[PDB]
Amino acid sequence: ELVKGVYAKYWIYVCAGMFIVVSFAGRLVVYKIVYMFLFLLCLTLFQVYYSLWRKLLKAFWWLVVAYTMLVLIAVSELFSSILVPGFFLLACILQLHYFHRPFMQLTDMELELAAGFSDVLSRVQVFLRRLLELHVFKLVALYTVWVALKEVSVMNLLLVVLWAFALPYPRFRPMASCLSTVWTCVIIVCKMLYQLKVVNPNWFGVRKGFPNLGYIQNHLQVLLLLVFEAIVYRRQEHYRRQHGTRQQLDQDLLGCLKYFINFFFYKFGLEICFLMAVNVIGQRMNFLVTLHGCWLVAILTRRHRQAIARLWPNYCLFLALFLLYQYLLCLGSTNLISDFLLLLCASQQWQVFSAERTYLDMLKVAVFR
Amino acid sequence: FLWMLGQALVDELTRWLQEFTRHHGTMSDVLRAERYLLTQELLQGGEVHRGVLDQLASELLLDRRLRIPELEEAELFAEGQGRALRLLRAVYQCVAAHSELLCYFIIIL
Amino acid sequence: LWDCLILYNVTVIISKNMLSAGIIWDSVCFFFLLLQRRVFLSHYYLH
Repeated sequence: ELVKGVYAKYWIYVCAGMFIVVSFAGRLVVYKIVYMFLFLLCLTLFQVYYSLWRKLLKAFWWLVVAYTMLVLIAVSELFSSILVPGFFLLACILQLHYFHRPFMQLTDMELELAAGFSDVLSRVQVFLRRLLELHVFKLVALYTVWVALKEVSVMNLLLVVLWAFALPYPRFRPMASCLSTVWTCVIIVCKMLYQLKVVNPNWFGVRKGFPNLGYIQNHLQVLLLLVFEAIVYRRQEHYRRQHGTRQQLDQDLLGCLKYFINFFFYKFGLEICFLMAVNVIGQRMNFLVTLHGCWLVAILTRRHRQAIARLWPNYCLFLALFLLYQYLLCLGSTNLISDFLLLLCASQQWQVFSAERTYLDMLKVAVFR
Repeated sequence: FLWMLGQALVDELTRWLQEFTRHHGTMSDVLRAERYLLTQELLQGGEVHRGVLDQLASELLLDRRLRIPELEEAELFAEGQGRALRLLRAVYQCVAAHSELLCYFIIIL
Repeated sequence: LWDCLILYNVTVIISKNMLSAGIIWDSVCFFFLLLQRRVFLSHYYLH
């Protein structure tokens, strides 16, 4: 019975759903944090150790003990309280009793042809998920959408001070992600008590958390996204712990395909960034994009790729600072997402420029004649 | 079957188009066979001129060479797809030969 | 010559940014211009 061990491991997500029903119930503030977001912060704990992914058991052990204490003290309504948190305490106390290991002390770091194809495809995708393709791009995409295009003003700490500097300099790309989890956890904690308590209308572009559901409805989406990325990362981190460059090119069509699927941005990235700057220019047409366009001219009059490479750290700096300014101009938008895309792309090309670089004949007939 | 009939007619068409381009085709065998190429891959060309003009009166013989670097290198994939692809190949050869007539047609159209 | 054509395209887009019609087609041109400028190799295009 594989499901026996699968369900002995299945307790983190099982608790998550019960903490989702603990959310929007009991205490609008306390309950949500203590249960859901402290389990989400314990997720962050093991991720921030960068070595103890799903191994931290000390704090995860006392998470249960904290929840038992709450139930013992307190949790229609007497009965409601009881039933409701017993329902989650039942599951929690069960981990403490037995099988705490499979999820916390076991998954550690220390049919036929069609089905065969299916599982291979699962793993190639996950390889790209453990690649920068997912580790970063998709995460920051959703971040920008749910910060700039969504609740602005105070979510700058979740974007323009984080990803606007983490994208160019990838040294702190994972640290930034962990800090992000922590900060949006903090943001939901704060908006939990809305803002309508004795309002007497300090200034940071106060939008005020007036709705309940709708207002709590996006920050949690990116919190979960961080978690999902971390899951697929640590999955293949332990799958690697335990468990053609120009040669395929001249082979055939499959060879050409393979080469480029693996090495697009490697070579095309610079031409890409140039065209991404044009995209920003067109989806804005303001005075702010004259700056982007002026930089475009500068790096295009540098011709030889070696000269563009020494103008690249300054270009990436400009882009990052511009995203920050754009927020501080919207606080103290869709244009912000466009400048993010340009930043993301050019940042990846800065991480290639001075790093990684330092029948099919009929197809070649077309492009090459 | 209707499909099978169309296939045969496509091959009939290729033949007719080749008959039209015949003279130009043979003029492109005494010249363009040792001219246009674009198949050499990898880096650059070592024996630059020997790898083109000196490779492999209207209808000449083996005055130059035989078929040393594969005469049928081009005719590999060309004849490989004798259906479909070759119809369009024959079309191009016709309009390359009769480009003067193509111009005239366009201007009166 | 190709680089000057690239600069023409750039200036069209950059002057349309300072308006007071669209850059869509000029961006398609930019892509193609950049593609060809790039494919002027000293290897495959040397052939």
